[PDB]
Amino acid sequence: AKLHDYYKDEVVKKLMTEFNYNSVMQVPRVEKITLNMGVGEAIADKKLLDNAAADLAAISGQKPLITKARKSVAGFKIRQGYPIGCKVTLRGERMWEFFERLITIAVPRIRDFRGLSAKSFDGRGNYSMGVREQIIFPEIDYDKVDRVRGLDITITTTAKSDEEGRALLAAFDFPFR
Amino acid sequence: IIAKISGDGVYGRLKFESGGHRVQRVPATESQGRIHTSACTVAVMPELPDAELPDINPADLRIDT
Amino acid sequence: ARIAGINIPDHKHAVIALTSIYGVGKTRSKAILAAAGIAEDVKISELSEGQIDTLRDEVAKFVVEGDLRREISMSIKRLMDLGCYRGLRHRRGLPVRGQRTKTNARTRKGPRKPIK
Amino acid sequence: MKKDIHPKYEEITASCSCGNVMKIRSTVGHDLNLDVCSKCHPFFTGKQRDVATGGRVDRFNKRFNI
Amino acid sequence: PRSLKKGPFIDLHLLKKVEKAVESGDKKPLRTWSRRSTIFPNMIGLTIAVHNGRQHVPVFVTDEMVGHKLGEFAPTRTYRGHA
Amino acid sequence: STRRNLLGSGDRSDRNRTYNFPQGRVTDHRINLTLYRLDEVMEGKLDMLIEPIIQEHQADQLAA
RNA sequence: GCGGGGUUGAGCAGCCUGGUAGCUCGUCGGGCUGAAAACCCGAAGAUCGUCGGUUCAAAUCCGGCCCCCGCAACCA
RNA sequence: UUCUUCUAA
RNA sequence: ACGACCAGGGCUACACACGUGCUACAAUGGCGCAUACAAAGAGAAGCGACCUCGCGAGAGCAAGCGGACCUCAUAAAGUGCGUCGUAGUCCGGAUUGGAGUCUGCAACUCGACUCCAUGAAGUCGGAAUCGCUAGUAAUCGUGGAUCAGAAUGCCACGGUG
RNA sequence: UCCUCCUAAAGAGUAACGGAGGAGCACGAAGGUUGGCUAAUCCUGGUCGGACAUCAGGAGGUUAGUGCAAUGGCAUAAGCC
Ligand SMILES: [Mg+2]
Ligand SMILES: [Mg+2]
Ligand SMILES: [Mg+2]
Ligand SMILES: [Mg+2]
Ligand SMILES: [Mg+2]
Ligand SMILES: [Mg+2]
Ligand SMILES: [Mg+2]
Ligand SMILES: [Mg+2]
Ligand SMILES: [Mg+2]
Ligand SMILES: [Mg+2]
Ligand SMILES: [Mg+2]
Ligand SMILES: [Mg+2]
Ligand SMILES: [Mg+2]
Ligand SMILES: [Mg+2]
Ligand SMILES: [Mg+2]
Ligand SMILES: [Mg+2]
Ligand SMILES: [Mg+2]
Ligand SMILES: [Mg+2]
Ligand SMILES: [Mg+2]
Ligand SMILES: [Mg+2]
Ligand SMILES: [Mg+2]
Ligand SMILES: [Mg+2]
Ligand SMILES: [Zn+2]
Repeated sequence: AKLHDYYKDEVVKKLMTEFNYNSVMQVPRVEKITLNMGVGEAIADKKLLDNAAADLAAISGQKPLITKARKSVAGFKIRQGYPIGCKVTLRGERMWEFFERLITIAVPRIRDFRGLSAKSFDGRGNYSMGVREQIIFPEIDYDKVDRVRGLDITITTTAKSDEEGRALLAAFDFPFR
Repeated sequence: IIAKISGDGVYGRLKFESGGHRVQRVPATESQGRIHTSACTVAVMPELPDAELPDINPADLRIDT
Repeated sequence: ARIAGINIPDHKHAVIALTSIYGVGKTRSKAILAAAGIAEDVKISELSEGQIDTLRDEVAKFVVEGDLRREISMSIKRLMDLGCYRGLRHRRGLPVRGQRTKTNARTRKGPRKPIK
Repeated sequence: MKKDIHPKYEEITASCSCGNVMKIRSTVGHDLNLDVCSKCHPFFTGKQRDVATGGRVDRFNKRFNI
Repeated sequence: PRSLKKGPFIDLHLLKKVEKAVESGDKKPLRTWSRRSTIFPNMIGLTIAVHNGRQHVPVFVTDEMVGHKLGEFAPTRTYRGHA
Repeated sequence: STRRNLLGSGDRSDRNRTYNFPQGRVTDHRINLTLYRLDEVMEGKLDMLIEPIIQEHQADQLAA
């Protein structure tokens, strides 16, 4: 929990300065980092889902909730109840230890990296991004895998506005612009 | 071959193509190299409209029971 | 094992395994290894990290995988927005250098497109 | 958390080519020796280089001299 | 491409129209049959017309055209499609 | 009975044009028009070559 | 009024308890031949009659319809 | 063992 | 004017079909170094050494030769050694982006070559069809005519066979 | 033959060859209980992702759901684990 220690000594004083918050509880804190691998081609067999689950249990140190389809859609030939994608919700101690490894290691290991975006905060501060290949993490051995996976990182924070999440991530040197 | 040619002024430009059209050519189907006199016959006819629905009118009738 | 963004193979010789980088062939690969001191017939396996980290600065002098795809695409889209002859040859789908297009311009025109 | 379902999670060493020994927690296990990190990635130096917009007259007069 | 030891090629009768265009201040179309002329940096902003066998087509000379010759911007085969 | 008059027959006797491919001409027996340009006609453009028929067809009607 | 049918250009299978389109011929491109047949070779084609509806999904299920094929329209 | 045809100067 | 002069353009287009070709799909091979053996031709507005520069196409300077004299010109397959180890590969080279050189008033439409990069199809080809009886088929390089420049065509020549 | 609505005239009933649709089953859990949960749809952002899988908020307030026709029900849920 290095960045949470880094949150409570430099990020709070920085955000109270530039926004003039009344209370110290009004500062945006991040809440959860959700790691989805929606693998819709796992209707073929179990092994494109249960192995892609274990490729995310290596990235985030948790066994994923292999979720199922909410309704049934017929353009995709799935029915209500097919397992179609696995997610991991990271909170507290293993959220920041992932969020340390993400902004330090996994982000500069992207092939042809030129920076993230700043139009990707879902209107209410929750920064939602996505990575193209699962091997930007050192968790995934490059040799032992076979399929180009991909997950999307979703940071949820209690910013009421949209810039207040844009400023919270810039306190942790997050690669925007 | 019968082709409908839809454009502006087609009959004003192609009404002078009626009749025969003689050719004198050393053909492709002739193997002794001699030259034959053939013909075709083009008949350009305009697009007259359709007859449409002749709807019997129950005053032009005389109904005998 | 990893050079300049991509994952170079580990069993090939060094002037052959470096060719996977988008931006070196064989002559520039012999010039990458000309200043790293590496004998050109060693494998990527059984190298040194002190050699591989030295090797990346050799590759960092030249324009490679991500940075080369962007200067090429800017140069092709330079011709598009000009609308020159070379730009029209790119945006039609035909060969640019003035080759034959009557018979066998197949590499630009793809497979055969019969008359419908 | 649960007692079995999660993989082995261990504090490890993540060194880089700028010499930065950095101790993260991870499921890799072994001594990790990275290649580029957040300190030595050219997001702050080279991104003003790589666009290559360029000028056309300054190239043209460079070829010769009138 | 031409040698660099010779310098870029432009015609005199085009050069005695570009300098005429820079001096007397005109947006007039300078129609010129020289398709083989390398564009010079003083030609930028000159509406000049380049022959294409039949007619003239106005080439508004942008800065992005200085390396290239005038005949690249006046295409001679008019092709549309076979069907 | 309006295309029967237009065709007439199919023999070599009731013609209007000829096309002598050895000496390459297109006559037109309505007027004379024995012009030696056939590769302009057979491949394509008779656009200014229906036009002399229309003048004498206009001469059938302005001289009325 | 009650049955059965509508499936590439045409003559037709199959629709099976709904997830997916077959044939003969015609057609296209080569081959053979002095040339056209015949034959050989490579090919492609469907919005499953129409408009609604029910299901995640309709050529298929249900309802109505436009033609078409039969049958019955009788005792006075 | 099958194996047709070649219009009109 | 269907004559004549000129400038730019076209014969170099591209949904496609065929003919003749070259380069391939590799291990009887690809690349790297070394090393051996030809024949027949050409050349004065031409052939152009040697030498220095350039990664290379080539550039500077300048002998020599109307030529069994000098030049173009190093023949290559081969042989020896090393590597590749059956993968679209150290096979293949198309294509494309830069960066050039030379010839030429002029290489945009359209020249050849070089350098760096990119590294499509192709894993021996359906029906069918072609050539060849001995220094032949096969495969390898060389030369010439045409030509300012521009061959994978053509006409020649030898090597293994 | 049975079920639902209307005709049925505000209790029950009520006819026609009146107007509309269904049933001749299913389920060892789709029953019992306890513990918990809250739907459709749409906007925004997000790897391959496409009008539509999954993910993240937000709008919304039951337009969702009930093994099935229709009606009356249903949040304490009779709906969902
Ligand atoms: Mg490469
Ligand atoms: Mg035939
Ligand atoms: Mg269907
Ligand atoms: Mg017959
Ligand atoms: Mg001329
Ligand atoms: Mg020609
Ligand atoms: Mg072919
Ligand atoms: Mg070898
Ligand atoms: Mg090679
Ligand atoms: Mg010569
Ligand atoms: Mg040298
Ligand atoms: Mg050898
Ligand atoms: Mg192979
Ligand atoms: Mg190359
Ligand atoms: Mg292939
Ligand atoms: Mg013989
Ligand atoms: Mg020559
Ligand atoms: Mg009542
Ligand atoms: Mg009552
Ligand atoms: Mg129930
Ligand atoms: Mg309860
Ligand atoms: Mg219950
Ligand atoms: Zn570093």
